Amino acid sequence: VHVVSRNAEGVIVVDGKAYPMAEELVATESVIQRSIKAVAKQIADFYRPLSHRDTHGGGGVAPISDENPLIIISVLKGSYIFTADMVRYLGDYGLPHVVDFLRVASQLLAETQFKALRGKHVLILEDIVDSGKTLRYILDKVQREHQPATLKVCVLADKPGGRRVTMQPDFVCLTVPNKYVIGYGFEVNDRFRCFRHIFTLRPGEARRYPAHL
Amino acid sequence: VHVVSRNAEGVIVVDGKAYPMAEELVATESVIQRSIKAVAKQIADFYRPLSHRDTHGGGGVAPISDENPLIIISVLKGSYIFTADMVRYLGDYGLPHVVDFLRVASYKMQLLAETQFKALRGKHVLILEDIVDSGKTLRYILDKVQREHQPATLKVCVLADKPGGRRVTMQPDFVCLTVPNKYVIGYGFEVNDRFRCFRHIFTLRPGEARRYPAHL
Ligand SMILES: O=c1[nH]cnc2c([C@@H]3N[C@H](COP(=O)(O)O)[C@@H](O)[C@H]3O)c[nH]c12
Ligand SMILES: O=c1[nH]cnc2c([C@@H]3N[C@H](COP(=O)(O)O)[C@@H](O)[C@H]3O)c[nH]c12
Repeated sequence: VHVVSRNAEGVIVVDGKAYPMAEELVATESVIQRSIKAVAKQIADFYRPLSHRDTHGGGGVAPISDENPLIIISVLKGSYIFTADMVRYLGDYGLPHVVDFLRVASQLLAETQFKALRGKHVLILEDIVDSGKTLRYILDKVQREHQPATLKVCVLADKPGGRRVTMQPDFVCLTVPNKYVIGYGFEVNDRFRCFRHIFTLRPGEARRYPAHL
Repeated sequence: VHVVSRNAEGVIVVDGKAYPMAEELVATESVIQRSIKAVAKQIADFYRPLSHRDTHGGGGVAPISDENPLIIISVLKGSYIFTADMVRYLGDYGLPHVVDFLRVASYKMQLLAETQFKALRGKHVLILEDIVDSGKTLRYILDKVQREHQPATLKVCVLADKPGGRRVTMQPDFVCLTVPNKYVIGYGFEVNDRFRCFRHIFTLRPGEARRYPAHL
């Protein structure tokens, strides 16, 4: 049970901690973790029956295994906390997998280092689908460079009211309101990512830290 | 609570799960998490009262704050799970901080991925790293960060210290756990990217080190 209240300044307090930058609470840690673990079970149940290119034993097709694991691509920097939690739940459910990272910014800043993804099942882990443009860019790049057998996306958050292009992730942990979200990886110039809960940001507060880090 | 035992095949079992690649258990999840949170308190207590360059007001110096946070550089890939947990404990203790990433590798050391932060001059910088073993990886990182960013101070926090592996002087400022002089796996520690998702840290059976020879 989380304790959620407001102090005399009208500021949201969760478990004794004040969040003056927040407009509303979206999800507590308990709700977020339960939602991630539920999707981890969906992911493990979906992939464990599948087979793909055998690079351990010299061809042809073999079951997903520790020898030929599911390939996971995590999008830095936003998905790193979500990924750390998800992979541990995937391990709990016994899904063989390995993780590489790509970094994008608003440009590709860092490329994946994995070089044998041809004919492999590949799952992208991303923080949020809002407009859909970021994931359309990533999916196109990953498909053209790696030629995977299949390419799917799991997002922590879906903001369905923000779409500008068609983008429907295969796995969604939580739905967020049509507002700027902060906490659990979600940032304002790298601030707020360490919050264990997700909140909506007070309007105009997205310009609070103008200085480039 | 955790139950650690061996099954009829002599294989380590933790909470009903078998780890046939493991020689010994080093630390359970509960011990690891307790250790990380304790260091988080040390880090917060150490940096909370300090001041450094003010880039928010373009001013001279100002306290560590959300306006001028502690700068954390996390070393990929091994430190990402440790970092995700540490930052949440650092937030619990109210330490203002931001995180960027660098990645290094050996062929001799070379940078695989650079940090994107460009205003670290006169700032307190903390490196988060998975393990100090020989010390060569961190000596390379510290020398590069120091010359290229010219921070006010540069310190290192490691999840693990393998004391007997040292070949160059390197004692991190903060150490969560001490490990035996053996190859460790779990909680970010890998064998060709396998085993990183384990919630516990184990030593590796020596015959398992070359189980996954194919490049990913
Ligand atoms: O509500 C939000 N809070 C915090 N970040 C974002 C983003 C960021 N923009 C990227 C996704 O963009 P989109 O789907 O709009 O192209 C995310 O990876 C985040 O970097 C969109 N919406 C949000
Ligand atoms: O026992 C170990 N288990 C898993 N990885 C390592 C490493 C890796 N080598 C790097 C640092 O080693 P060193 O201090 O010897 O230069 C770590 O960041 C790890 O990625 C050293 N020892 C170990």
